This record gives sequence, structure tokens and C-alpha cells, in this order.
Amino acid sequence: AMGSRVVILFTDIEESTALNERIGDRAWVKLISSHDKLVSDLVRRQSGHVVKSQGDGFMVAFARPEQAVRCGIELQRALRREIRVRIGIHMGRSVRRGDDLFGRNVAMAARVAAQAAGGEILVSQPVRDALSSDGIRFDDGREVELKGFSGTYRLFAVL
Amino acid sequence: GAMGSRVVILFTDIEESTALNERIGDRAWVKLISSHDKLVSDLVRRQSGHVVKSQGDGFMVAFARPEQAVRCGIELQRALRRNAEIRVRIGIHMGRSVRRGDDLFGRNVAMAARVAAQAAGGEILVSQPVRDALSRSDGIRFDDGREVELKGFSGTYRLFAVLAS
Ligand SMILES: C[C@H]1O[C@@H](n2cnc3c(N)ncnc32)C[C@@H]1OP(=O)(O)OP(=O)(O)OP(=O)(O)O
Ligand SMILES: C[C@H]1O[C@@H](n2cnc3c(N)ncnc32)C[C@@H]1OP(=O)(O)OP(=O)(O)OP(=O)(O)O
Ligand SMILES: [Ca+2]
Ligand SMILES: [Ca+2]
Ligand SMILES: [Ca+2]
Ligand SMILES: [Mg+2]
Ligand SMILES: [Mg+2]
Ligand SMILES: [Mg+2]
Repeated sequence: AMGSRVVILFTDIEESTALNERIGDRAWVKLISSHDKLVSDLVRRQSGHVVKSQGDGFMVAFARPEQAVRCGIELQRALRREIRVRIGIHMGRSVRRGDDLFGRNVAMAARVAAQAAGGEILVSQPVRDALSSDGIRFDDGREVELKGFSGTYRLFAVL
Repeated sequence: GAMGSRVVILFTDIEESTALNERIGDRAWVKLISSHDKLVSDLVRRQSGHVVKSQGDGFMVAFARPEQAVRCGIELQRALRRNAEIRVRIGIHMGRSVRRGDDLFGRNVAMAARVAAQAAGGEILVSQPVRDALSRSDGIRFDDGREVELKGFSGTYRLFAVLAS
């Protein structure tokens, strides 16, 4: 993998299209505007940078894995206080192109988030291995196949 | 009056881009996507459209009128053929959507995304309202459509493939 080491976090609201259809566009745009503000504030708290939005989810860059995980922990807490979000985190080298990130580790991060349940923070093995002392605990992981990748990958939920 | 303004939204997406990336390596991938970005941007510009955002291996694009969106898709599939190896799915839907900065929000954005997701590599699919708006086109031709259900939406939708000359 090429480029600089970065931690990439993806959020994704569960079943947001059905929600949009149920409440209508007026209520949806109000909901997502508030969600954007929330995510943006919590990202900034852990020194992250939002790269882009898919409307109901964000791609976010952090320098350190504990920053990303803490952001995720705070987001889940805030949401608990109705939408559910899945969060995936991976780290590794990726290529900076403009203000965007490219490469297999970006795709890997997206695939990890896709595996996450609503309300769950899932991290890849390298993220798990990099943490411990940081006030963060994990489960024992689950091995899964990821589309586009040849391996099987053990993904760890934050407890 | 209705919430949101009329716009035609086109999504593109490279088929199996992750496997491609893994095969060719990040250096080659960045070169490829850089080239792809420029091709799409140029073709969108020629039809007076606007690229809203990049989604890594595809784009969200806005146009004022459906003929422009469809023409853009036709030229892109044409250009990709000439270049050929990447296959791109294209989906087009039209309706009202809410503007926020340079982005667009609402259910019709989600519908356009799902129309693109139903499309095969190398195919351009459009929703019925796009097909219906272009019933009078002397150049744009469609198949007879196929019925689908779209993630998040109730009921059935008929999606139509563009048949290019
Ligand atoms: C909301 C659904 O439509 C897509 N979408 C909507 N607005 C935008 C936008 N401005 N930019 C980009 N994409 C947009 C993103 C999202 O897709 P999904 O996440 O696939 O929909 P849903 O949340 O219904 O499905 P799951 O997450 O449950 O699979
Ligand atoms: C695996 C997912 O990663 C997405 N991705 C890669 N780079 C970026 C980026 N810079 N910004 C946003 N998203 C990015 C694109 C890819 O999505 P898919 O299109 O779901 O993956 P693939 O093309 O592998 O499979 P199909 O389209 O065949 O499902
Ligand atoms: Ca979602
Ligand atoms: Ca793709
Ligand atoms: Ca669908
Ligand atoms: Mg999604
Ligand atoms: Mg894509
Ligand atoms: Mg449906």
C-alpha cells in the first residue's frame, strides 16, 4: 500500500432511505443537517478531519487510531441520547490526492464499516494491535470475507 | 410550493474496483482514477452538468435536463469502449431535491443511487420518469424496461436501459 499512514473511519446510518421515505424530505434534511453538525463536532474533538459525506455517512481521517475510536465511542453515546449508525475503522498507508484519499486501505476501511452492525464500532486487526493503556477494550473478533480482497480478516468490536 | 428544485442526478460506479486496486497496486490505481476523473469531468462539462462529488470509484453528477444526463452517459460508455479495462455502471433519475452548499439531499438522490446500483457494468439505466421525459427524443432509444424493487423504497419500479447508436 502506498502513501502516508492514516486512520480512516466510515460512518453509515442504517436504513436511512426508508427513514427518509417515512418522514419525508423536509424532516430528512433537518435530521441530516443536525447529524452533520454532531459528527463534525465530535470529529474535531479528536483532531480528525471529515474528507467527504455520502449524505447519511462520513469518511473521516485521523492521525492516530485512538482518536478515531474515541470519536466513534462518543458518536455512539451521543446517538443513544431515532437513528442507528455503523462505524468501521482501519489504518494503513493511503495516497493523498487533493483533499481525498485513495488506495486499497481506503477500500478496506469502507468494507470494515459495511460489516459493522448498527450501533457497533468495528476495527481491523492493525487498529486493534495498535491499541491497548488507551482506555479501550475489544471483543475477541470475528473472521470474515470482504468483497474485493482475497484474505479473510478478523474484525474487532469496541466494547 | 414543493420542497426542492428539479434536477437530474446521475451516479457512476466502477465494477469491482477493489479487486482492480488490489491487482494493479495503489500507484497504478491512483493514475487510473485520476484519468477517469478527468474523462468524466470533461464529458459532464460538455453537457453543462456539474460533478457534485467523487465517491472513490465513481461520481455523483447533477444536470438541469434529462437529455444532457443521458447524452453524458452515452458518451462516457463510448469513451470507455474506446479506451478498452474498467466497466462502469450508470444510473439516472430525475425529480426534486434539496440543495445544501454544493450537495443535494432527499429521497430522489437516494433513488438515483439505487438506479445506478441496479445497472450492470457497461449499462446505463434510467428511471421511468427519465424514460418518459425522453419519449420524444429523435436519437435516444430505450429497451422496454424491467421491474425491480429498490432498497429503501416501497413497491416496484421499472428501469430502462439506454440503447445507443
Ligand atoms: C441515503 C442513501 O442514498 C445515498 N445518498 C443520499 N444522498 C446522498 C448524497 N448527497 N451524496 C451521496 N449519496 C447520497 C446514500 C445512502 O445510501 P445507503 O447507505 O446505501 O442507503 P440506506 O441507508 O438506505 O442503506 P443501508 O445503509 O441500510 O444499507
Ligand atoms: C470498497 C469501497 O471503497 C470505496 N472507496 C474507495 N476509495 C474511496 C474514496 N476516496 N472515497 C469514497 N469511497 C471510496 C469504493 C468502494 O465501493 P464499491 O463501489 O462498494 O466497491 P467495488 O467497486 O469494489 O465493488 P462493486 O461496485 O462491484 O460492488
Ligand atoms: Ca446508510
Ligand atoms: Ca464500485
Ligand atoms: Ca436497489
Ligand atoms: Mg451504505
Ligand atoms: Mg462506488
Ligand atoms: Mg424497496
